[PDB]
Amino acid sequence: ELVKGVYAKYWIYVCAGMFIVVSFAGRLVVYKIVYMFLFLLCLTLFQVYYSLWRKLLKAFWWLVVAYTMLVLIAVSELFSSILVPGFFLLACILQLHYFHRPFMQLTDMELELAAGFSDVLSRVQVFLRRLLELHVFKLVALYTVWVALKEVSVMNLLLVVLWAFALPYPRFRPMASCLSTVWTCVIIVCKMLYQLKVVNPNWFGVRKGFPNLGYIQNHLQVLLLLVFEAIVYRRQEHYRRQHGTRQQLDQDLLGCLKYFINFFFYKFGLEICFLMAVNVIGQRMNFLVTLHGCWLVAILTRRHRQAIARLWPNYCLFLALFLLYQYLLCLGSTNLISDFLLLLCASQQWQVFSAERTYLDMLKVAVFR
Amino acid sequence: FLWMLGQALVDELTRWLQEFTRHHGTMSDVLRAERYLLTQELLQGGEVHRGVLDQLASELLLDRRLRIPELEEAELFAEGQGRALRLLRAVYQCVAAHSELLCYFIIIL
Amino acid sequence: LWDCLILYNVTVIISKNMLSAGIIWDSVCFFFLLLQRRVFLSHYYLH
Repeated sequence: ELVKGVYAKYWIYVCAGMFIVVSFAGRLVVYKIVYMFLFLLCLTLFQVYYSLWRKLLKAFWWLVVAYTMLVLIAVSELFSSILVPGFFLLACILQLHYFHRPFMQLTDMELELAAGFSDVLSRVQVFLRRLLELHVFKLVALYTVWVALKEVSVMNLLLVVLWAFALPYPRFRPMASCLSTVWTCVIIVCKMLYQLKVVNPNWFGVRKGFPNLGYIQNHLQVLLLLVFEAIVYRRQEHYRRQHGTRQQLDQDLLGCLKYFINFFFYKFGLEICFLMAVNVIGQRMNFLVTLHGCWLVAILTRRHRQAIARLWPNYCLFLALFLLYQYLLCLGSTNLISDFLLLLCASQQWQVFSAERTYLDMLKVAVFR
Repeated sequence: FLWMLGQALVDELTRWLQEFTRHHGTMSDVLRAERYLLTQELLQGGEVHRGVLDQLASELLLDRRLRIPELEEAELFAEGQGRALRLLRAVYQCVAAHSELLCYFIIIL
Repeated sequence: LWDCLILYNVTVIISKNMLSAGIIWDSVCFFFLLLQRRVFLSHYYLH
């Protein structure tokens, strides 16, 4: 019975759903944090150790003990309280009793042809998920959408001070992600008590958390996204712990395909960034994009790729600072997402420029004649 | 079957188009066979001129060479797809030969 | 010559940014211009 061990491991997500029903119930503030977001912060704990992914058991052990204490003290309504948190305490106390290991002390770091194809495809995708393709791009995409295009003003700490500097300099790309989890956890904690308590209308572009559901409805989406990325990362981190460059090119069509699927941005990235700057220019047409366009001219009059490479750290700096300014101009938008895309792309090309670089004949007939 | 009939007619068409381009085709065998190429891959060309003009009166013989670097290198994939692809190949050869007539047609159209 | 054509395209887009019609087609041109400028190799295009 594989499901026996699968369900002995299945307790983190099982608790998550019960903490989702603990959310929007009991205490609008306390309950949500203590249960859901402290389990989400314990997720962050093991991720921030960068070595103890799903191994931290000390704090995860006392998470249960904290929840038992709450139930013992307190949790229609007497009965409601009881039933409701017993329902989650039942599951929690069960981990403490037995099988705490499979999820916390076991998954550690220390049919036929069609089905065969299916599982291979699962793993190639996950390889790209453990690649920068997912580790970063998709995460920051959703971040920008749910910060700039969504609740602005105070979510700058979740974007323009984080990803606007983490994208160019990838040294702190994972640290930034962990800090992000922590900060949006903090943001939901704060908006939990809305803002309508004795309002007497300090200034940071106060939008005020007036709705309940709708207002709590996006920050949690990116919190979960961080978690999902971390899951697929640590999955293949332990799958690697335990468990053609120009040669395929001249082979055939499959060879050409393979080469480029693996090495697009490697070579095309610079031409890409140039065209991404044009995209920003067109989806804005303001005075702010004259700056982007002026930089475009500068790096295009540098011709030889070696000269563009020494103008690249300054270009990436400009882009990052511009995203920050754009927020501080919207606080103290869709244009912000466009400048993010340009930043993301050019940042990846800065991480290639001075790093990684330092029948099919009929197809070649077309492009090459 | 209707499909099978169309296939045969496509091959009939290729033949007719080749008959039209015949003279130009043979003029492109005494010249363009040792001219246009674009198949050499990898880096650059070592024996630059020997790898083109000196490779492999209207209808000449083996005055130059035989078929040393594969005469049928081009005719590999060309004849490989004798259906479909070759119809369009024959079309191009016709309009390359009769480009003067193509111009005239366009201007009166 | 190709680089000057690239600069023409750039200036069209950059002057349309300072308006007071669209850059869509000029961006398609930019892509193609950049593609060809790039494919002027000293290897495959040397052939």
